[PDB]
Parts: sequence; C-alpha cells; structure tokens
Amino acid sequence: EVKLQESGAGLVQPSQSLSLTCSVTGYSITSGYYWNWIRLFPGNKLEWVGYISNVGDNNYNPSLKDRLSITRDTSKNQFFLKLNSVTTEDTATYYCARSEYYSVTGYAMDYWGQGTTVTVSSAWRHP
Amino acid sequence: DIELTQTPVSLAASLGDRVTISCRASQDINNFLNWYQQKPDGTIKLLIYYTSRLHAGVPSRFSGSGSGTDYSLTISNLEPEDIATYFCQHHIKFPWTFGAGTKLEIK
Amino acid sequence: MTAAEHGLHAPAYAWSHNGPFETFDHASIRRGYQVYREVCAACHSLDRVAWRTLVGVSHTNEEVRNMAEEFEYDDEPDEQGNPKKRPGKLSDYIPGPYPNEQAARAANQGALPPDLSLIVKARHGGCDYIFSLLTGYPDEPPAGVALPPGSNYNPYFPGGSIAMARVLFDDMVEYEDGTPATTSQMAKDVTTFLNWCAE
Amino acid sequence: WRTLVGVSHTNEEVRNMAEEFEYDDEPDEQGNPKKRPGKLSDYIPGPYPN
Amino acid sequence: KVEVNLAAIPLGKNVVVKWQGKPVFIRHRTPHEIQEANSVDMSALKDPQTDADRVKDPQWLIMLGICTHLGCVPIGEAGDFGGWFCPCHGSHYDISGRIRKGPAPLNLEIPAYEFDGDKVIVG
Amino acid sequence: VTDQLEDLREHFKNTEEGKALVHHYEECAERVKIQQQQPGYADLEHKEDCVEEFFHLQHYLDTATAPRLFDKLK
Amino acid sequence: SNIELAFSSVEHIMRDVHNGYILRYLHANGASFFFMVMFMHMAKGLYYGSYRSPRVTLWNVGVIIFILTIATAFLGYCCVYGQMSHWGATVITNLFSAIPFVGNDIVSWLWGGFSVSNPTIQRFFALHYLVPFIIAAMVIMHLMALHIHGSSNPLGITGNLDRIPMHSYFIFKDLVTVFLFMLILALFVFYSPNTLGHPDNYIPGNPLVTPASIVPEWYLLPFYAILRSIPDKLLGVITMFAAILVLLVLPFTDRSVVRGNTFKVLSKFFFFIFVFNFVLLGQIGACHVEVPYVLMGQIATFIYFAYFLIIVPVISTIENVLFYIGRVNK
Ligand SMILES: CCCCCCCCCCCCCCCCCC(=O)OC[C@H](COP(=O)(O)OCCN)OC(=O)CCCCCCCCCCCCC
Ligand code: HEM
Ligand code: HEM
Ligand SMILES: C/C=C(C)/C=C/C=C/[C@H](OC)[C@@H](C)[C@@H](OC)[C@@H](C)CCc1oc2c(O)c(OC)cc(OC)c2c(=O)c1C
Ligand SMILES: OC[C@H]1O[C@@](CO)(O[C@H]2O[C@H](CO)[C@@H](O)[C@H](O)[C@H]2O)[C@@H](O)[C@@H]1O
Ligand code: FES
Repeated sequence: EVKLQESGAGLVQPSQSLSLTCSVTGYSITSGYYWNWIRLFPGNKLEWVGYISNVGDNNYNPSLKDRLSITRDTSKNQFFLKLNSVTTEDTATYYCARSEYYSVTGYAMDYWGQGTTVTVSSAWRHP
Repeated sequence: DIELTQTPVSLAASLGDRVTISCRASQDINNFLNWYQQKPDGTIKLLIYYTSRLHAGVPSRFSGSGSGTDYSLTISNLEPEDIATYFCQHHIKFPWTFGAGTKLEIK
Repeated sequence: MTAAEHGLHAPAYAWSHNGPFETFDHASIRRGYQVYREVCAACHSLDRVAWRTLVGVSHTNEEVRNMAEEFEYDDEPDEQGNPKKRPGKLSDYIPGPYPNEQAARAANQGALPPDLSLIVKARHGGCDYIFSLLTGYPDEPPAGVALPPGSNYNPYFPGGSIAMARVLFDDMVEYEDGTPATTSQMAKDVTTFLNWCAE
Repeated sequence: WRTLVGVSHTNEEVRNMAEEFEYDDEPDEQGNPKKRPGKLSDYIPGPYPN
Repeated sequence: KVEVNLAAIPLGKNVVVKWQGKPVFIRHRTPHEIQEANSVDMSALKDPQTDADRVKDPQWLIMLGICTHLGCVPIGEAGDFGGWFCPCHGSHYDISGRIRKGPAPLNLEIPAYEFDGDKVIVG
Repeated sequence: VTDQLEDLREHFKNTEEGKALVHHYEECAERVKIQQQQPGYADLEHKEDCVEEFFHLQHYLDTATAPRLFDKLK
Repeated sequence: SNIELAFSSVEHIMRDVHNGYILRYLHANGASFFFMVMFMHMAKGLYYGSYRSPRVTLWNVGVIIFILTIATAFLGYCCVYGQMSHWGATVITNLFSAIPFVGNDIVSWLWGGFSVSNPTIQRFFALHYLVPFIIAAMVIMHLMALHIHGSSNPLGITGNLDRIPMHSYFIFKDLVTVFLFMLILALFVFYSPNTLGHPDNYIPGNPLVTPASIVPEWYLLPFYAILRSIPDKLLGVITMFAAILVLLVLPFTDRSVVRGNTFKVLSKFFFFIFVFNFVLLGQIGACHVEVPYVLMGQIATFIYFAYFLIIVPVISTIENVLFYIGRVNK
C-alpha cells in the first residue's frame, strides 16, 4: 500500500525558512506521477504550492515561485518543501500529495500526507 | 489564475435527505475538475475526479457532473455521516486552484 | 486448484452401454431424441448428425422422412435466379435453432450454447458428467457463494457458475411408449441419445 | 481490388472504386445481416448473384 | 481496424474481441481496481511500467490477450494477482495486465487505439 | 411418480453419515449468515463460503445413489 | 487441410467413411503405442549399454529419429484442428521466438501469417505427410549402422562365439510380440479408443480461448515438465531441447569397462531411479503449476540431467574399482 508520512518543524520564526519532508513508502518517487505540496489556511481554504515530477522537474505556483524550493532524495524515497523568508501569511497546515496523471482524465491527487500545522511565530520551542 | 466559486458557501442540511454543491470557474476548464473531502479531524481524501469519476472507496451515492464552466457534486443522503468540507479543483492549466469550500453541517 | 474451480466429480452410473459386450439401449436413444427435440433443440444445435443416420437406430425411414420434412432448407435458385426453399430430406443435417453465433448469444444473455453432436466425447466424465449436470441444479447455491447475475449454480460445472439454467422438470414431456417422464429419466434418455450422436 | 494498386491506379483511386460496391459484413449483435462498402482486400464483384 | 461499443460494457466485466487474428482484451475497471493498478511499487515488477503508461482512460483497460511467454490466451479474473492467469505454463498478470509471476517476460502488449464517442477503435 | 434420484437423495440425507454431513453444511451456512450481517462485509476479500461442506455432502450422496439409480429407471 | 474444413473432415472420417473410425482410432492410438515402444527401445539401449562403442553412430541416428518422430506426431495432432491442436500449434511454434534477434520472424514464417491460421494448418499437413518418409530413410540408415556390428546381447560381451540365423528363430520370436502388440492396440482401438487422448480435442480450435484444462499429449509430458521447471522463457526452451540432446553424451560419460547393467548393482538401482523419475516428470506435467509440484518438478529435472552428467560417470568409476579390489589382492 502507498503511504505519505510528513515530518518537520511546525513552528518557524518570521524571515526564516520552513522545511518540511514527505516520506513515501509502497511506491517509488521516480517510477511516475507528481509529488505535490499544498497548504490549508486558517480560514479553511486550499492552495496548490507546487510539485516535483518523477523525473525531477519542478512546477511552482507563480504566487510563491520566487520563494519555494521543492527537492527530493531518491535514496530515501522522499521529497521536501522549503519556503524562504516566512511571514504570518504563510501560517497554515501543509500537506504533501501524490498526483496521478492519465491522458484522458488528467491530474488527481489520490494519496495525501497526514498534514503538518506550521505556525509562523516569534515563540521559542525546544528543538 | 483561474478561480472557482463554490455555492452554497458552507450551508447546513438534514441527514434525512440529499444536498447539491456547485463550482463555477472564471474560465472553461473542460471537465478537468476534481472534488475533495476534508474531514473534521483534518484528513483530506479524494472523492471525485474528471467531473464524474469516483475514487476508490467512495460510496455510490456521490454523483458529480457538469461541463464547460459549471459543475456539481450531488449526494443521495448524508446517512451515516458525510459531515465535512468539500473542495473542488481544476487542472486544465497551471497553477491549479481550489474552491472556497462548503462545510456541510446538520440542521 | 480449489474444489469449486475443479467442479464436483461426477459419480459412476450404471449405463447399460458400459462394458465391452454392451450395445446402446435403442429405446432409450429414441426417447432421448424426443427430449432433445422438445427441450434442448431450442438452444442447442446438432450440426454433425444427418437425418438418415437416425434410420434403423431409433426411428423408421418413414418417421425420419416426416421429421425432416417439417423443416425448410435452401434449395437451388429457380430459373430466374431467385432464392427458394424446400422441405428437408434424409440427406440433410438436423437444423439448429440459430442462424449464427450472434443470434445465439443474443438469445442467451451473451453465452453460446455449444453444439451437442460430440458433447459426450468433448467433456471429461462423458455420460456421467452430462447426466450429473442436468440433474445437479440445487434450488439455491451454497451459502457465501455470490452468483453472477444471469448465472446458475451447478456443482458439477467447473467454477460452479453456468449460463444454462435447469431445464428438465418432471413430466414436461409425454413419452410415446408410456415411460414416466421424470427429471432423471429424461436426463438418462437424452444423455444416451447424445452418446449415440457422438459415437 | 488491391492488385490494381501500383499497376493501373493509385491506392486512393482503387479505394474509391471499391467503396462504390456493397459487400456482406459480419451480422450485428442481434444476428441481423448487414452490408458494408468494399475495401482493397475484396474481389471485384460480378453483375449476377448466381 | 475494429470498433467496440464501450457503453454496452458494464462495470467489473471483461470483453474479448478479435483483431487481426488476435484476441483484444477490454475491461471496464472499477474504482477499486484502478487504485490497485496504480498503487504497486515498480520494484515488484520484472517488466516495470506504470498503469498510466498502459491506459489512456483509467476506466478502460485495453490490451492484446496474448501471453508473452508462448502465445496462449490468459483467462480473465484468475490468478493470484487479481487479473489474468495463463493456463499453459502458469503466468500471472495483474489488473493492469503486467506480468507478476511465471515464465512470461513482458506485460501484455497494448495495441494502438483511439476513443470516439461511446466506442473505441483498435488498430 | 416422483423423481427417482430425488427420492434416493432424500433417503440418504437421513442416514447417520448423511445427517452428520448436512449438519456440518448447515453449521457453516449459519456461520456465514452471521458474517454477512456484520458491518463492512462487502470489504473483506477473505469471505468464507460453504462449497467444501456442500461438496462433502453431495459426494456422499452420489456414492450411494449412483450405483442404485438406474435400477429404478427405464 | 483448410482451417475451416479440417476438424469437420476428421468427423467425416469418423462418421461417413466406411471403417473410417477404425482408421482414425488406429492412427491415433498407434501414435501413442509408437511412443511407448520407442521409450522401451531407448530404455533397453540405456540398460544394456547399446549406445557404447562400436554403436555410437547407431545411437546417434536413433536420437535423430526420436526428434523426427516427436515432430511428426506434433504436426499430425495439429491437423485435427481441435482446441489442443490450435494451442499446441501456437505454443510449439512459439518455442522458436526464444531465438535471439530473429525469433519472431521465424515464428511469423512458420505461421505464414499473424497467427496460427489457414496457411499454418495447410503447411503442417503437407509436412506431416513428408516427415514419415524422412523417418523411413533414417530407419534404413539406422539398420545399416546396426548391420555392420550386429546387435549386442544381455551379457554385454561378444556374441561372435555363438550365433543363430534370424530366420525361423527370431522371425518367429518377433511374431510373438507382433501379435501381443496388436492384441493390446486392438483393446484400445475397439474398447477404449479415447482413453489416451484429450476431450478438448473434440472441440474445434478457437483462436480467442485457451481452455483452462489444456494439457499436452501424454508422451510429451516429461519434456513439458522440464520446460515448466525453469522460470525463464529462453532457458526453459534451451533446457527442454537439452533434455533430448543430453542422450548424446552417454557414450562419453559411461566410464565403465564393461557394457551394460546386468552385473552392476549400483547402476541397476540408479537406472530404475531414472526410469521412475521420468514417469514422475510426466505426472508433474499433467498437474497444475502449484505447490509442491513446482519444486518436485525442478528436483526431478535436476535428477534427469544428473543421471547422464554426474550419476553415470561417478557410479561407473566406483564400480570399476569395486570389481578390481573385490578379487585382486596384495
Ligand atoms: C528422452 C527419453 C529418455 C528415455 C526415457 C526412459 C523411458 C522410461 C522407461 C520406459 C518403460 C520401460 C521400462 C524400462 C525397460 C527395462 C529395461 C531392461 O532392459 O530391463 C532389463 C531387466 C532385467 O534384465 P537382466 O538381463 O539384467 O536380467 C538378468 C538375468 N540373468 O528387466 C527388469 O529388471 C524387469 C523390468 C521391470 C519393468 C519396469 C517397468 C516400469 C515402467 C513404468 C511405465 C508406466 C508409465 C505410466
Ligand atoms: C435437456 C436439453 C439440454 C441438454 C442435454 C443440454 C446440455 C448442455 C451441455 C452438456 C452443456 C455444456 C456445459 C459445459 O460446457 O460443460 C450446455 C450448455 C449450455 N446450455 Fe444446454 N442443454 C439443454 C437445454 C438447454 C436449453 C433449453 C437452453 C436455452 C434455454 C440451454 C442453454 C445452454 C447454455 C446457454 C449453455 C452454456 C453454459 C455455459 O457455458 O456457461 N440448454 N447444455
Ligand atoms: C522408428 C524407430 C526405430 C526403429 C524402426 C528402430 C529399429 C531398430 C531395430 C530393428 C533394432 C534391432 C533390434 C532391437 O534391438 O530392437 C534396433 C537396434 C537399436 N536401436 Fe533402434 N529403432 C528405432 C529408434 C531408435 C531410437 C529412438 C534409438 C535411440 C535413441 C535407437 C537405438 C538403437 C540401438 C542403440 C540399438 C542397438 C541395441 C542392441 O543391440 O544392443 N533406435 N533399432
Ligand atoms: C514445422 C515443424 C515444426 C515447427 C516442428 C516443431 C517441433 C518441435 C519439437 O519437436 C522436435 C516439440 C514438438 C517438442 O520439443 C522438443 C515437444 C517435446 C514439445 C512439447 C510441448 O508440447 C506441448 C503441447 O503438445 C501442448 O498441446 C496442447 C501444449 C503445450 O504447452 C501448453 C506444450 C508445451 O509447452 C511443450 C513444451
Ligand atoms: O439466470 C437464471 C436466474 O435464475 C435465478 C433465480 O433466482 O437463479 C435461481 O434459479 C437457477 C435455475 O436453476 C439456479 O441455478 C440458481 O442457483 C437459483 O438461484 C437467478 O439467481 C439467476 O440469475
Ligand atoms: S504461454 Fe502463457 S505461460 Fe506459457
């Protein structure tokens, strides 16, 4: 079975970088399809962040293109999310998801990570 | 960027009946529209894809249909419990965009 | 292979033609033809059997001539080239119920009833299997068995799911000689007729 | 029909010639007989049925 | 070329049609079957291939019913991988028609085809 | 005149062996009837059936009725 | 031979031709008998060291005849055009697709089309008519090789000190088995004519359906099991043909100083191990590819080859030494 396990610090200080990781099991990241990152704002609204194809190509939402950097590690079969210079605007629950692709039906995010609530705060937390 | 408008914007309904949500894109998306279900606990599952295709595990009571710019997500009944927020997204062109959402509650 | 997949083993009945010195029981063959005509013929062809072969086996020359004439066959076109029909003759082969495979399947929910001219030799079990199949339909399938819509349960058929439903029921035929037409009697008689058709 | 191709006519010309005639096709799902236009694999048809 | 009416084919049902002397398999895959088809790790396949690279519409599996080992016709809804089973030397194919076990070296071949309304043209 | 095979089958379902076999099938049937009432039965992939029990019963009946049936027929 | 008329023409032979059923049952049951006797002929040779010098040529010609006979029987079976005929034709011709680079072209050439069709059956019948004549010519070559050295005997020693003319003695001794053979063949032909065959061959060939009950002709089963034992296409085909060709290594792997098994305890034991292993291979072939038959077939396959390549040379060497130290002393 396919599983997406998310991890990473769910609390970042403004101007810093948000680093999230998605560990995939039961399916190789290089085999095919697209590996995405999406966010759910407090007002309960979703926004597609971007992805990294099975070949290693990127596709970022122009609304964040200049800030994000979605990379991957073939050996560990996991992809990452990096959002530079965060603001309280970036506060949301981030999710990683696999997007299938068929020539007739198009794209569809079938497998979703459990989600990670990230809070852009000045508060201190024991690392 | 294409923008979808869901309606009714989060409206409650009774368990002993059906409900029909809808999405309207600012452009022609050509049936490339999917529906998602975000449960209260936070878990989000895929419900419908390509306007009417049902995903694995979703009950046959979930319909979903449309074309051009107007689409819908018809349910047969809320029993036992389908209380959660439903989001729609197009994938005709990048970047992909989601709808406002429609939180379904009980009367 | 599971029991269901293989199909229940057909038991050994005491056919009177079993054994090196035994001929077929021709009264049984005759009765079996009647069962074929009145029941099986609606869905099953007997293409490899010529009318004339029944003569001196199960019917008289006159009887077969009369049976053959009840059917129509394509004759040679008339002097103007127009198509014409003619009554059947001894040289003709017993006609099937369908004009083609498409029609056959359309009349049986997609399934094709096989020709029965060689069925006894074309199935493991021979007469025993044919007989057990015809008399082996339970009123209901065993618990936990999901029968595909349009199918019928029969343990003797590999997989248990067969497109043919039970067709033999007590007294559905009136035997010319007075023999009680029970389900097992008809199954025994028609199987014997089919064994003769094959051999 | 196919034999005329590259001998006396083009593939296109022969295809158009073949399609002017009707040939027996496989019966439909109901078993009803049906016709179809000729193709390159078909043989030139005669004027009489018999 | 050969045409098939897809509208006449119910959900979990297999259809076999002739094309150039060979049988062509057509299955109307269910949602559960579609997920099963795209949720297998390539490491478990001797002939690694995604389900998307094999079908255009996830709902319609169209392939040549010719076992790649020695040419027999695999039996539908059989085998240990929820797909097809070749009775000749025991090759098992999954719900995407990929080879999973047995002597066959490759997944069932996908023939060229195109959709047109409620029907598909293979050729 | 009722069916001779039906009569013979009914007779042998009543012997000691016949009754033990019907009992074993009936026990399996009840167990299956209960499993079906349970929530999420359609999603199990390991649903038990009573073909094996039914086969044991039928095989026994066939072993007894097969050598006797034709003496009752014409 | 036309693919649309083939099956029916055999039925025509069974039904309309006077004594046609006798001709057909004799030909079909005769083929099975041909193989049973051939297996016994080959086994006798194996047991009595008939393959040993000066009869290596005789043995090799015999192997060629074995191959031609199997090929002939295959071609004939295809002519019935029943379900087993179509699928046997498909699988066997496909064996050549394993040849690297040109395999698929060879198969298309053999078929004369996209698949086993009219061209195929018509050429198979033409070839089925031809090969038996090639076999007859090879039998003449076999007899010529036998004639220059004469037959061996059960003692494995020279027969030059006491010979008796073929005429009368062996002419009449051969008659005894000729009648026994005919008696047994007649029992099958007239009383149980389809026992050695497959019911599926009474079903016309269908290019779209391979029956789940498909099984090769009984005499091909051991070789079929050997092929099935290898979980690789190419190696399976290679190993199966090697099972026949390995017969050619016997004059070289038999290291014994005496001809035959009559006076050899260990060799006699292992010969029977080989015989029953062959029967087992045949039984495995008649079974489905399931546990524990797969492993059994693989072990029996190893044993089949081990006999020629390991058991015979090792045992024959041990026995040479045993014969030496069991009498000589110092
Ligand atoms: C590529 C193909 C490879 C070759 C395949 C091999 C084919 C399998 C064998 C075919 C069956 C034939 C059985 C083997 C024939 C026996 C050979 C032989 O020559 O045996 C001689 C032997 C005793 O003879 P002696 O000369 O040694 O006696 C000494 C007297 N002072 O005689 C004896 O000890 C008695 C013979 C006992 C018969 C054994 C029969 C078992 C056969 C099973 C067949 C059943 C199949 C369903
Ligand atoms: C007593 C008269 C009949 C006899 C002797 C008979 C016999 C048979 C036999 C032996 C088979 C082959 C099963 C197998 O493949 O092993 C069969 C199949 C079939 N029969 Fe009949 N039959 C009779 C009447 C009918 C009737 C009246 C119909 C149509 C209403 C019918 C429809 C079929 C069908 C559809 C099949 C295909 C089953 C399958 O492959 O799943 N039969 N029949
Ligand atoms: C159409 C098939 C064949 C025919 C007609 C044939 C005929 C004969 C005849 C008449 C003999 C002498 C009598 C006897 O020992 O039985 C002989 C001897 C022999 N044959 Fe064959 N044979 C055939 C196939 C084979 C095969 C397939 C092999 C081996 C693979 C073979 C190996 C031998 C050997 C080695 C002998 C010598 C036996 C001895 O004297 O020790 N033959 N054959
Ligand atoms: C134009 C002439 C040609 C191409 C001649 C070709 C001859 C080839 C070989 O003869 C020398 C070949 C027959 C011989 O291989 C050594 C046999 C042992 C092959 C045995 C054989 O049989 C099968 C069979 O019979 C079947 O029946 C329905 C089905 C089969 O699979 C399902 C097989 C099969 O899988 C094998 C290996
Ligand atoms: O297609 C036949 C159709 O009949 C039904 C009616 O309930 O099946 C019942 O009758 C059959 C006739 O013998 C039995 O074989 C079957 O087991 C029994 O349930 C339908 O279920 C079936 O589709
Ligand atoms: S032909 Fe399918 S496994 Fe050999």
